[PDB]
Amino acid sequence: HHWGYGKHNGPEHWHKDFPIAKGERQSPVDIDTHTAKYDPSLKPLSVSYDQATSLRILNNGHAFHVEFDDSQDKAVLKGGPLDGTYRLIQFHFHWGSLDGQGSEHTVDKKKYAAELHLVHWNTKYGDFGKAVQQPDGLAVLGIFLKVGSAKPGLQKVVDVLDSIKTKGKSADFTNFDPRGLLPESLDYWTYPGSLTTPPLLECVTWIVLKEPISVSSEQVLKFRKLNFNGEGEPEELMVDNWRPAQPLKNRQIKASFK
Ligand SMILES: [Zn+2]
Repeated sequence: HHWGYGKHNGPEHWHKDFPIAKGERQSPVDIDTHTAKYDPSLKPLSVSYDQATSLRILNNGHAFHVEFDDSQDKAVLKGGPLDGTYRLIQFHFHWGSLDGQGSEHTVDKKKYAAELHLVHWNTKYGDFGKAVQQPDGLAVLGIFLKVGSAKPGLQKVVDVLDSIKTKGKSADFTNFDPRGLLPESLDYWTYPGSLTTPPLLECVTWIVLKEPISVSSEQVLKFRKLNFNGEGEPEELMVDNWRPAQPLKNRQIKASFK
């Protein structure tokens, strides 16, 4: 028995094992576009993914993660509200059982079909493990997905999902370019928050892009064929692996655009 997204172990139950779930800077949150403050001092984001080296894709029972080689500054995020260099370690998604839900963050209460999270850690801390224990340890880039036209750059990911259907399965996933998942504009909102899955540590500087990317119904449908369970167990479809919006509390959301 452990945390999950079911009726008996879902987000509403997480606080029992992870008290920080009721903390002061929990994520996700609803982004009120009219209350967000334009900050002229916010620098443009600098995304350098030209040398990215993907290694593997795996189903960890909560979602599927694409892992990268983070032993050198191959794929990094700089600028914006960040101080220093952050290395990309993995990316994963959050999606729903229907196109009307799936994203973790919401914009003026609007929910998207899914949300992509590109996780980076502050190189000043040496490794991911040390970084999650710091208030400025991680930088997660959040991108919304809406259903419409297909996204060619996402197809390589959808085609390998069959090989990692159940919890615990992993497969080689080399030469994947994450640049094909980015929208045209890099305008964003930013706030101090946390990881949206246990341990729910409050070590993240969220950077949520304003422009969503479009994916086809067929592409998101394949996400929904994954399983929460491991092989040889009752099939439980991996859907609605998202945490509901949390109280903003004493926090301000800043925007890089007016
Ligand atoms: Zn996530």
